[PDB]
Amino acid sequence: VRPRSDVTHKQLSAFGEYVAEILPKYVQQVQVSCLDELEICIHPDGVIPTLTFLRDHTNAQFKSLADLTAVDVPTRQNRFEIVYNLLSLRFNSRIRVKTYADELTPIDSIVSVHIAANWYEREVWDMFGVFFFNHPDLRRILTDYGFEGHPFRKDFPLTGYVELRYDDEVKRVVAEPVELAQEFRKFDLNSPWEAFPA
Amino acid sequence: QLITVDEKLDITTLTGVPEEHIKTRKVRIFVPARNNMQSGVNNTKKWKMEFDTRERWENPLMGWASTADPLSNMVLTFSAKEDAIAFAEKNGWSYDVEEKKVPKPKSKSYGANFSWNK
Amino acid sequence: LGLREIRVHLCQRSPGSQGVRDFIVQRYVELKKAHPNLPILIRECSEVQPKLWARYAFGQEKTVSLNNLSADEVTRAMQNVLS
Amino acid sequence: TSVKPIFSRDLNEAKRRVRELYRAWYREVPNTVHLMQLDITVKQGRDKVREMFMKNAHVTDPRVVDLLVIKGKMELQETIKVWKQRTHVMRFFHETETPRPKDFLSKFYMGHDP
Amino acid sequence: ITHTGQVYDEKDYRRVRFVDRQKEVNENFAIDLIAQQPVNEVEHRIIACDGGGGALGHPKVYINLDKETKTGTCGYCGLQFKQ
Amino acid sequence: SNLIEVFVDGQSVMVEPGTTVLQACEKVGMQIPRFCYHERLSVAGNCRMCLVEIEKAPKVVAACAMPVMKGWNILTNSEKSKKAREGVMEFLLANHPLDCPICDQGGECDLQDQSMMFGSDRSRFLEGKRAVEDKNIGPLVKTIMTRCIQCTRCIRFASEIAGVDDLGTTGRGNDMQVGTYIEKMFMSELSGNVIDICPVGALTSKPYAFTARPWETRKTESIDVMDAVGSNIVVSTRTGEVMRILPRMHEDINEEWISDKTRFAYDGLKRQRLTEPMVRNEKGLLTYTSWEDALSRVAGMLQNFEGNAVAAIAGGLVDAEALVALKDLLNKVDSDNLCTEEIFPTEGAGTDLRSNYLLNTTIAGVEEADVVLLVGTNPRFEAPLFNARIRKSWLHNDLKVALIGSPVDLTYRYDHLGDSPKILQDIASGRHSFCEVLKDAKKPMVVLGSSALQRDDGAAILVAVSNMVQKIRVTTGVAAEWKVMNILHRIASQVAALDLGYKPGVEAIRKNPPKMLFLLGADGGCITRQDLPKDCFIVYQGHHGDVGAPMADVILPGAAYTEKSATYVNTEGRAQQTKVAVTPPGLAREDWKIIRALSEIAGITLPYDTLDQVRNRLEEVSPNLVRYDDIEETNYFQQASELAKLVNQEVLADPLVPPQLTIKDFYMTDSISRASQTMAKCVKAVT
Amino acid sequence: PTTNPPTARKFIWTNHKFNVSATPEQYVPYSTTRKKIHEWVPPSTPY
Amino acid sequence: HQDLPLGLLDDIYEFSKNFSLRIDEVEEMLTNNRIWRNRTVDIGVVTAEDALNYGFSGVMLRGSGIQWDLRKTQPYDVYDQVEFDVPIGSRGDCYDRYLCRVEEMRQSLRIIEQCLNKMPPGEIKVDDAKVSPPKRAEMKTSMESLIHHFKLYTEGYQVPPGATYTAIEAPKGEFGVYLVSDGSSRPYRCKIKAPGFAHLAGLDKMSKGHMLADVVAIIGTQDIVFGEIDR
Ligand code: SF4
Ligand code: SF4
Ligand code: FES
Ligand SMILES: [Zn+2]
Repeated sequence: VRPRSDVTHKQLSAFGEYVAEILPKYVQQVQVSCLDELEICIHPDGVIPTLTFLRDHTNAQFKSLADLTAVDVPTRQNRFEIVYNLLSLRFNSRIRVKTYADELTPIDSIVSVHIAANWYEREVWDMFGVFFFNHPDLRRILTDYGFEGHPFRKDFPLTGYVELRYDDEVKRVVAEPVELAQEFRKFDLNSPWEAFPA
Repeated sequence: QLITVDEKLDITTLTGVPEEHIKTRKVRIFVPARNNMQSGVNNTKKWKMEFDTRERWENPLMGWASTADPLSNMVLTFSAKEDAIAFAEKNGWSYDVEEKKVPKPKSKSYGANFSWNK
Repeated sequence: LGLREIRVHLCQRSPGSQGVRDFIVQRYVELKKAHPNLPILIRECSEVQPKLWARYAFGQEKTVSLNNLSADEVTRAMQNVLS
Repeated sequence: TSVKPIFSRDLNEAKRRVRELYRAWYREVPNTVHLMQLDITVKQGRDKVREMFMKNAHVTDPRVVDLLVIKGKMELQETIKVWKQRTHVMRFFHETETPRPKDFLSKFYMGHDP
Repeated sequence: ITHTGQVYDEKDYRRVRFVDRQKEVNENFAIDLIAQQPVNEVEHRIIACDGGGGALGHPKVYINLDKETKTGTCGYCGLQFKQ
Repeated sequence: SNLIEVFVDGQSVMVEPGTTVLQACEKVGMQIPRFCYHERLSVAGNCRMCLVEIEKAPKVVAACAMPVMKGWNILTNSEKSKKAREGVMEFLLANHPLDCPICDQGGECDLQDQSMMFGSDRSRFLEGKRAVEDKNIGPLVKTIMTRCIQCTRCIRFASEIAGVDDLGTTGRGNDMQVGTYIEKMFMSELSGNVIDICPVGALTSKPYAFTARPWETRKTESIDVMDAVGSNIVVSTRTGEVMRILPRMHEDINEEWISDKTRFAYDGLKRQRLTEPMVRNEKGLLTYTSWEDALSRVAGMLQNFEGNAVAAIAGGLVDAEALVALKDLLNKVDSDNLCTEEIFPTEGAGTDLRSNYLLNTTIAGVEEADVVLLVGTNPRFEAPLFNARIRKSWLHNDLKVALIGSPVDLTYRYDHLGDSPKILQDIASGRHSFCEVLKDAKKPMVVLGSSALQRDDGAAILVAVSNMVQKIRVTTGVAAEWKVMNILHRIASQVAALDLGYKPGVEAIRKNPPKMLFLLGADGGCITRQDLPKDCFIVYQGHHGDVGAPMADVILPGAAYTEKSATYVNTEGRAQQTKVAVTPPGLAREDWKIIRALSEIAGITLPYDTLDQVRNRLEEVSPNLVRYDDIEETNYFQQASELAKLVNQEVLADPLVPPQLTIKDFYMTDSISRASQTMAKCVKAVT
Repeated sequence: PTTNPPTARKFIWTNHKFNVSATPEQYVPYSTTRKKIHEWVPPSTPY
Repeated sequence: HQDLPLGLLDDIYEFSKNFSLRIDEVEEMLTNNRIWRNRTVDIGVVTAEDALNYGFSGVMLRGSGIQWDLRKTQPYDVYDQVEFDVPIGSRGDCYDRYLCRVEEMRQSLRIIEQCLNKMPPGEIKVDDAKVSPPKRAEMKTSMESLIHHFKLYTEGYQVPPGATYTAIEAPKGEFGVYLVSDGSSRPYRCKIKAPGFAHLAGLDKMSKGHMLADVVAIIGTQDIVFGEIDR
C-alpha cells in the first residue's frame, strides 16, 4: 500500500479554497484526489481568467503548462473535458484546471497565457474537434493533410474509414474504404462482479 | 448574447463519417443482459448503444474472419437512456431503444421449503 | 371492385375509436354472418386514429379514416366498402 | 435552444462567409490544377467545389455552418499553401474506387447487407 | 493430411499456393504420440500429474483412478494412469 | 404498511417484511458474494460465502437466508465480513482442481471472480486435494464433477424448476458427490439450464466443450424461433459463426431458462444449409446458378400464371417481414391462396379478432390462475417454458391442473379427465366432476393446443371448448380482464401469419391445384408434387434443404433467425425482434429481399425497399408487428362465441393425442432441429 | 553441445534446415481448420 | 518483471567503471574543438522566462539556468535515496546545454554506482496477486494463484476509478502520463505528455534569423524523437 502524506492533502486543499475564493466567478468545484492532486474545475468562460491568476500571482505562480488534453465522455452533454495541468517551479506543486466544452461551443485559447498551448490546442482540435477562439494558427497537426473526422473521439472507429495503397493504373497512392483482413477482435473484459463501494 | 435555434443539433456534417455509414446504419440502445453463466450484475448497469452487425467473410489465405464495416466493434457506453438517444439524434444514426428489464422482486424464505403441505 | 379484405385498425382506449369499437361490439358479428368468407380484420393500433383499410382486387389497398365517427357512420362506411 | 453564437449570429451572416469561401476555392481551383500538375479540368474541379459546398447545403443551424467554413478555410490553406500534394487532392475525386450502385436490385445481387 | 484432416479439396484454389511449394505439415502427430506412452499402473486411488518437471510442466492436478473400467487421463498431458 | 426500515450501511432502505439480508443489500445496490443462492431457486445456505455482519451482533448472519429485521445495519464490507469471505474462499479453493485452462467456464466463473474480488491472493492448503469420479449424465452436459462446490443448485433446479427429481447428494463428509447414484442420464427438456446454473464449470455443455472462451464471444440479443413461447436468448458469435445460444432474462416469457432444443440445435444451423440459388436443369438435377437466372425462372412463370394458379404454402420459421412480402406479391397477381401448414379452424371468426388464436391470459398469467384445463396438448414438449410456468404455479402457488388428452408425463400432478374430445361437452353440460371444481375457481383458464386443432374435427373441438369457456365464465362470474380461453401454438410463424391475414390450412390449395407454388420455408408434407398439377412448378424459399428442396424447380436460399433482423410473435401476440448475429452464408439472402427482388423482376414491385419500410408495411396490415414487447390487452371473446354457436360440427370419438408423446418425439421437429448432429445424438441416446 | 549434449525426446529433428524461403520447401500459409457450414448437396436423382 | 540475472550487477560495474573514459574521449574531440564551439555557441539561446513560458521543461530549461529536476524536486522511486548534482547551465545555448547532457551522463554514473553499492535483498514485484501476476511455481501448485494468473492475464488489474498526472524526468525532459481511468481493466484516456511536443514548438522562437545549418544544430539540441511528439 502506497505511503500517503496528509501534509499535502492539507496544503493543496487549502490552496484550493484560496483559488476558489479569489476566482469565485468561475470555479465550480475544487477537489483533491486521494493521490494528493488538486483539480480546480472552472466554467469554460473562466479559462483566461483562472489561468492568468495562476500564471501571475505571487502566492500561486504556475509558470509552465505541463499539458492540455480533452477526455471525451460521450454521455456528458458537454462531450469534451479540457484538462490543463500546470506546474509551479516556485512552489513545487501542480494543479489541474479542467473545463467542459461541447462539440460546437468553442473554448477560449490560452496561447496568450502560455505559448506552450499553441501546439496542444491544435492537437485537441485535430483529435477531438473542440475549437479555440483567438488561436494564432489552428490547423491539424497530427492527422493526415486530407483526414476527415476527429480521431480520438470515442465515436470514431479505431481502424477508421480510409486506408492507403499504391494503384498502378493511376500510378499514385489512393484511399479506399477500409477493408481489414482480421477485424480487431473485441474481447469483452468487464467482469460481472464489483470490487468495492467506490 | 445567445442566439436561438430549434434545429435538433445534428452535427452529421462535422463528425466526418462516410455518407453510407450514416444513412444505412441502425444502432440499438440496450442495457446489456447477464450471460447466464455468471450471477454478477455489474455488467447490466450502464446502457450501451451498438451499431448493426455487418459482413464477416472468411479470408482465403489464412481463414481469419474479415470485416468491411468500420463501426462494427464500436460500442459506446452511456449512463442514461436520455443521453444515449441524444447521441443518435445529433450524429444522425437511426435508433431503436429497448426498455431496461430488471428482475422483478421475488419473495423467498427458508421456512417455506419445510412446508407442511406445499 | 373485388373486395378481398377489410382491415379495421381500431385503437383501444382511444377517445376517437369509441365509435369503431362500439361497432365491433354491436354489429361485427352480423357483418360476418352476412359475409361469411370475406376476412374482416379487427386489429389494434396505437397513437394512431382508426383506419378502415380495404384491400381491393389485384393488390390495391384503399383508406377510409374512422377518427371520431359515430357507430352507424362506421357501419355505413363499412357497408359502402362491400358494395 | 438558447445557444451561444460561435462566429455568426444568424444563418444570414454565416452565409456571407460561405460566399467568401466559395469564391476563394473558385479562384484557387485553377492554380492547384497547375501547381500540382493534376490531370483534371479546371471546370471539372470547380464543379467538385460546388458539389462539396452543397453536400452540406441542408445545414440550417448558424453554429454548424460557421465551423464548416473554418474547416473549409483550413483545407484551402493546405491546398494553396501547398502542404497537400496530388495524392491528397485527387482523393477528393475518388478516382480509383469503384462506384457502388444504389439500386435495390443491384445491391441484392451483390451484398448481404445493404 | 494435417493433424485435423485439413486437406484442400481437389478443386480448391488455395492449392495453387502449394503449387511449386511444400505444404508444411508434421509427421509427428500428437493423437498418436500420446497413445504410445503406456498406462501408468499407480497403486493409489488418486494420483497427481504435475506435468513432469514440476514448475517446468503443467498445472498440478489430481486424477481419480477409482473407476475400475476406465483409466484416468490428465487433461493436460493426456498421460493415462490406472490403479 | 408492511415496510420495515433496515439500514444497509446506514442507507435506511425500506423492505417488505420477509426480505432476506441479501435482498436488502440489492435495493441499496450492494451485491453480497453468493454461491448456492439463485433468485428463482430455493434458499439452501450450503456455501455460506454470503456471511455478513449485522451491527451489534455477535456472529455474522447468512445473507440469503436471514429474514431482515427492523433497524439492522448490514456492515457488508466490515473487516469481519471480509474475513468471513477471505476464509470461506480459502476452503472452496482448497479442494478445487486447478484446471481453469480446461474449465471452459474460464471467464464465466463466479468462483474465480468472486475470488479475485472478494478473496485472498494466495493459498495455505499445503495438503493434498480430492478427486471425484466423473459421470456420463448425458449427451449434452459434460459433468467433470471434481469441479463441484457442492452448492446444490442443480439438485434444486432439477427438482424445483424442472420436475426431474433425479440429481441428488450421495454420502457425507468431503466426498459428498452430487451425481445420480445409479448412472441414469438426466433426460428432460430444460436439461441444459443446469450448465448455465452451475457457477462452477463442473458440468458444462459437451457440444460447446472447447470451441471458444467467453471474452472472445460477441453477444447479440435475439429471439427463440424453435418454439412458439418466443423465449429471449443471446446468440454468442465468434468471428462470424454462432458458438452458443444461452438464455437472457425476460420476466414474462422465459425467465432465465431456454429449451434443450433451442440451445443445442445451433449446430443443426450449420449443415444441410442452402446457400446458392440452384435451378432445375434440362437433365433434371438442381444446378447452382446466379440469382438473375434463378429469379427470372420464377418471375417468368409468375407473369404467365394468373390468380389462384399461384399459391404459397409458408410455414415453420419464416419471419413476419417475408410473410407480408409474399402476400403483397401474390395479391399483385391476385391470388390470396397464401396459406400456412398448421390448420387453425377458420369457420367462425378465425384470424379476424385476434383472440381466437392467442394465449391471451399471459405466460405470466399462468401464475395468477386457479384451475388450468389443458385440452389436447403436451405442454412439456410443445411449449417447454410454458410447461415450466404451470410447473412453478403448481408449486409456489396452487394451480389445479386438468388434462383432456392422453395421460402423459407432465412434470406435475394433473387430473386426467379422459382421452375423448366429446367429454368437453360433458363439462359444458355440468355432468363431469371437474365442472364444480371450475365453479369453485375465481380465475380459471382453458388452453386448447394447436395440435388438437390439426385433426379433422378441429373446428368442432374449438367450438366445443368455446361453449364450455362461455358458461365457465358465466358460472364463475369471472371479471372481464381475466380471460379463460387461450390456445397455444407450436410453430413460430403461425401467430404472425394469421395476424397478417394469411388463412390457415392448405385446404384451399387442396381443392384447386396451383400451377405455381412458392414454398416459403415449408418442409412439411402438406402438398406433394404428385398432388400438384402436371406442371408442378414450385420454387422453395428457405434455408435448409430437407423435404421441399428436392421437389423444387427453383431454389432461392434464404436465411435463418440468427441471420436477419426479422420479427416474430409468440402465442399471446408479443411481437419480438431477432437481430443479425451472423451475416447470411453463401449467396443466400434475407427472405424479405428475395421477394422484393423477384417482384422487381416481375413488374409488380413491392413498395418497400428498406427494412424500416417493410416494417411500416407491417403496421398497415397489423398492429402488433411494429410495437415490440407489448401484449395486446383487449379481445372480443363474446362475438367469437356467437359465431361459434352458429357453427355446427361433430367431435369424433377418436381420442385427441399430442404428436410429441415422449421426449424423442420432441428433439427433432423443425428444419434446423432435424439438421442437428447434437439432436441426432440425443435421438439415438433415447433410442 | 559436445561437453553437455542436449536432451533427446524422440520427436526432435535430426536434420535441421536453413532458411527454405527462396527454395520450394518454404512455408505457404494455409488455414488448418475444416469447413464450417456444410451445404445441402442437391439430389442427383431426377425427381 | 523478473529479478536481475545472477551476475548482471557485476557487469553493470565493469562497464560503469570504464565508461567515464569513453565520455572523456568524446570530450577531447568535441567539448573544446575550435569548431564545435562555433557552430554550437550562441545558437538557439533561450531566455529563462521564455523557456518556462513555452513549457520546455528539460535540459532546455536547465541549460538556461532554471534549476528544476523533477528527480530532486519531486522524487519518484528511490531517486531520493541517491545523491547526484543537477548540471545547471548559464549562457544557455546549444553548446551550454550539450555540456549539461555530458554532465548528466557523468552524474548518472554516480547514481548507477550507488544503486550497485546499495540494492536490497527482496522481491521485485508487489505481493498482491491482485496487481502482480503470481509466480509460475505458485500458479502451477495453488488454486488461488491459478485463478489470479488466469484473471490477471485475460481480464486485468481493474484499477479503481480516478485520474492522475505523474511526471518523471525522462532523459529528454518531463515525461508525464495523464491516465484517466474508469473502474474497468482497460484505461479510458492516456494523454502522454512528450518532452518534445513543447521543444519542437520552440524551434520557431529559437531559430530566428539563422542559417540552414543552424536549424540542423537546433533540432539536435532538443533531442527530438518523433515517436514521443507524434504519439
Ligand atoms: S470452475 Fe473452472 S474456472 Fe472456475 S475456477 Fe474451478 S476451474 Fe477455474
Ligand atoms: S454441479 Fe454445479 S450446481 Fe450441482 S452442485 Fe456441483 S456445482 Fe452446485
Ligand atoms: S449464498 Fe448465502 S448461503 Fe450460499
Ligand atoms: Zn499430465
